[PDB]
Amino acid sequence: YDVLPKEVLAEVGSVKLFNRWSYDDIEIRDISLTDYIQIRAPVYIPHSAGRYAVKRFRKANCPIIERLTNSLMMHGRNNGKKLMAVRIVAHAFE
Amino acid sequence: GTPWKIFKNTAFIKDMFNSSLEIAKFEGAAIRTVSGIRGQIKRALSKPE
Amino acid sequence: VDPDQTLKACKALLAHIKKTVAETPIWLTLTTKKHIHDSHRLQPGKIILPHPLNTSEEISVCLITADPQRFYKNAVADEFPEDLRAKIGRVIDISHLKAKFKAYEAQRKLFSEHDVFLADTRIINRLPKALGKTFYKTTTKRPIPVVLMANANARPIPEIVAEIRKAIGAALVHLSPSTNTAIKVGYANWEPEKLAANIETVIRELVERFVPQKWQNVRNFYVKGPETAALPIYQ
Amino acid sequence: YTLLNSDEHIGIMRKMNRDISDARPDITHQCLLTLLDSPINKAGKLQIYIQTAKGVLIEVSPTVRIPRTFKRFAGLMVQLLHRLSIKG
Amino acid sequence: TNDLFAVTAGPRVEIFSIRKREPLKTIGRFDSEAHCGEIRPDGRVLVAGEDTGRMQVFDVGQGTRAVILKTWHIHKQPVWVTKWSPTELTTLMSCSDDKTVRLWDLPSNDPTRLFTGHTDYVRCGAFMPGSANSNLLVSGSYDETVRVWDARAPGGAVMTFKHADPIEDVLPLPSGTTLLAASGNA
Amino acid sequence: SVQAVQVFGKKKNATAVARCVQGKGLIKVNGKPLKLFAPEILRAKLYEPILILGTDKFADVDIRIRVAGGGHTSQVYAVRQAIAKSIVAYYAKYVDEHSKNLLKQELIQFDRSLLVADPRRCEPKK
Amino acid sequence: IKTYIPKFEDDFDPDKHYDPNRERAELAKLKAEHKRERKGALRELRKDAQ
Amino acid sequence: SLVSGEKTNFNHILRLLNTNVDGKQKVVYALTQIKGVGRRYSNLVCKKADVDLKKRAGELTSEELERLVTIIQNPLAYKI
RNA sequence: CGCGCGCUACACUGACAGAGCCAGCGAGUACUCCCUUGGCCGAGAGGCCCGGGUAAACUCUGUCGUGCUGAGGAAUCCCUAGUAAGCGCAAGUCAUCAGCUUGCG
Repeated sequence: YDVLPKEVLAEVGSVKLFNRWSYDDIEIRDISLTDYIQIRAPVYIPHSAGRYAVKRFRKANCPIIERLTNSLMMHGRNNGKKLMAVRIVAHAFE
Repeated sequence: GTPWKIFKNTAFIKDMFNSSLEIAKFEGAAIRTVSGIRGQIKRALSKPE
Repeated sequence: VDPDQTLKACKALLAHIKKTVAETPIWLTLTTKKHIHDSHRLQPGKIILPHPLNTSEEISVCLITADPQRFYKNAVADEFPEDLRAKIGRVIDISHLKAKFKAYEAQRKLFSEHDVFLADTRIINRLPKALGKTFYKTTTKRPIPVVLMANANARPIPEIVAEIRKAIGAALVHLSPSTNTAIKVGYANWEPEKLAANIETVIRELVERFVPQKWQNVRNFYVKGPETAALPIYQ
Repeated sequence: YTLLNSDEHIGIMRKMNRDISDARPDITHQCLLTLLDSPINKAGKLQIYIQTAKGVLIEVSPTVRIPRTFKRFAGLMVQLLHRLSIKG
Repeated sequence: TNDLFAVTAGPRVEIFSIRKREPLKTIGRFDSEAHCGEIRPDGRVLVAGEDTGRMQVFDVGQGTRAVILKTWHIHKQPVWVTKWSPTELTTLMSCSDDKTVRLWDLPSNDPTRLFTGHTDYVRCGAFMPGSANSNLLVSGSYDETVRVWDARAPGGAVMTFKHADPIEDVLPLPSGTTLLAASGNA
Repeated sequence: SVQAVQVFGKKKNATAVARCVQGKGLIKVNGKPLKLFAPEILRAKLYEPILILGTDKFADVDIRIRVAGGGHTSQVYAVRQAIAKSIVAYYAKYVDEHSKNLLKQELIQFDRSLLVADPRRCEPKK
Repeated sequence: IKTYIPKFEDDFDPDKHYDPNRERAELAKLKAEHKRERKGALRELRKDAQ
Repeated sequence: SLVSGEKTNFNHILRLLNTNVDGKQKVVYALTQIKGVGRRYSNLVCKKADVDLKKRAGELTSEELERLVTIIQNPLAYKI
């Protein structure tokens, strides 16, 4: 530990979304969507500042939960609250 | 009159007119300070009549 | 200066006022003969009255500290539940004050909420710009000094509680750079003998503590109602 | 201001030659009557829409008692068409 | 290892602490009463049946959390006991008051299985602990009957026992063979 | 004499001075510790570089960071960039070049924005 | 179902305001006519100034 | 088979001074349901009558209900 | 009277109370929102004193629970990456613009 709380120190082994949920055995059901659902590339929380809309099919490489947050922030009142978006997704997964 | 609020250039002037009617008669007018600064009455203000 | 003249003038002024219903603050205007210059004399203070200026039935003070608000909230949650936890509604540090209250509407809501205000002498010099002009300049609801002075560098807590007990019922003393000022003394619904004792000690402490060049610089004291005429007591 | 029926504007429409039997509000009137008195409406299992040929959708909720008389119905329909909603 | 135990009393439950023995949080979202508030073997989710027939299941944290996860309103008549399954973390049983006990799955919005056979109020229930008895329920009614059902055959009671008293309480033993039916004076 | 490496981190208008000295292992940001400085949901984006490189790499360094400018997300990205660039430059300057290459390899395999700040220029489809 | 009666005016037209109290209705109409006449005077005086 | 259910009959519509309808919501929200009373006002009412805010409406005794009636009747003879 | 452009209001995206934590452009001996009841010192003109009319946001923690306490038709117009949209702070630059305009984050 340099400065890390107890939960992250416990789950220092590999990379887990919101420091609780695994990526190890996540089976996808359709061979059609195994190319376009990105769960090979792990992430810690969905808020990743990327330019995933420069050309075609870069949303085919941004992760799936980032897409879930970025589609949750879709109305005329929650257009910028991405921290609200990731809080909502964390709550829903719990 | 007398200046009311003074920005860098534009300035609002209070105790000179009684109504927007009189100002809209004297729109585009050649106002002048005591110091020698020329100026122009441009547009009536609204909220203080 | 004589309390007989003072009592007859105050009785006649109470009669002039009379001829819920009253609720008018009677005060006295001090006038001096020379300009006042020293900022340490411009520093506002308080005068303890033998009849406290407050009713103290539902009035809720707001206390303003400087050193950690957590420590002062700890002290108010620890010490005294009889009158002090009944009357202290909020303690706010000056940092939290400048943080949470810069807005016109917010400080107007706070002014509407609380009943009377106390602050420390190390904060009064920052207060008038901090609190709004609608909070400070207009009406007498303005903070009264307390001495919270020797991890907060604070005087010990029981003396602090005694200090608050005094300063809730004390009367404010604000000075102007000009040669005129006015200090509240009471209401019109009170008894004029109590008014006489109050104005007597107010005169004594004002001349002997605050007005520089004690009785050389002194001049006229006019007892006055809010909108009526002024009655003379020269000095 | 009145609905366009074949009751009074028959001469105008016959003059200008546009489909005298198509401006028929009485059909919508009697159909709204039938469906608002049918017992499934009282049961509440009903929901009625109107598509008027200018393209306007009119949602009608079961909780309304439409006026029986065609004149009141016409005045009501005009007020609805010009103010987008009708309060109870 | 946890520090929570719950007491239901009236229209509110009160989750207590074990170490401090102080009521940690009083939950009063209920409509009419609260008959059995049981927290999961995980230790995070409390279920309680009300007197209006509904049963509420809600998440409770180590502090002040009362977040309603699900509700069911199928009984329409008081629910006297709900219990979790000790093995499966998402399956629960519920003895209502009318004639029914029923097994619920938590994600679904309908009972997994329905069990009848009693004739009066049924008011005590339990799962059968042990390895071999994976899916066996026991319930005691007020019709002087303790019935034990298999959850594989949704018919009648696999075994029944008829006392002469109103049967108030039942516990299995952790050994899985013997059972205690508390009924009347004995 | 004493080993020290200063490095800069950038975001929209959030800049991050990170000075790394041989130390017991602590990491401070504006004096306050790292587990404290963030809004309580971006702390994982702060712990991402330490969690990639393991704690044994940060066992010997002491990182003190100052930040100013920009909003919350911007400051958080500036601090994680300063952390990553600090440990990579310290391993470049005071331990073996092979270890520097392995660290930079793991960080780039995760995300390039840990090292080279890519600003958002204006160039829409001309 | 508790049916309700649609509140609507019989002789409808969009050009006439509808309000029960003649006092507040007259006050609003006078304010609007005063505003329109003042705007017309301001426009005419502005054109004269130009 | 005898346990005193002397408290279970509280999901009934209570009667009060102006409204004859006041269900079981809470003490302060029931007094908010009472016409002419605000929320902070009802909080002041409950704190004056020393009735615990945890307690529901219909969990009260008749003397407590009656002194609540007296202190909503006169707000001045009690301090305010 | 009509037409658009902006501005405001219209509740789950709630209210209340606490705790914590973030910007950038901005410095002409220059800037003040009134008008008055009284009173002081003013032969007179006034000045005094007292009354009346460095962010928003966000995050975390609790108290309470949808309650005139309802987000906009036909049509028509625009928009493709730091773009739409939300948010506030500053300035007022010889034309235009305070019912607002332009900057800046």
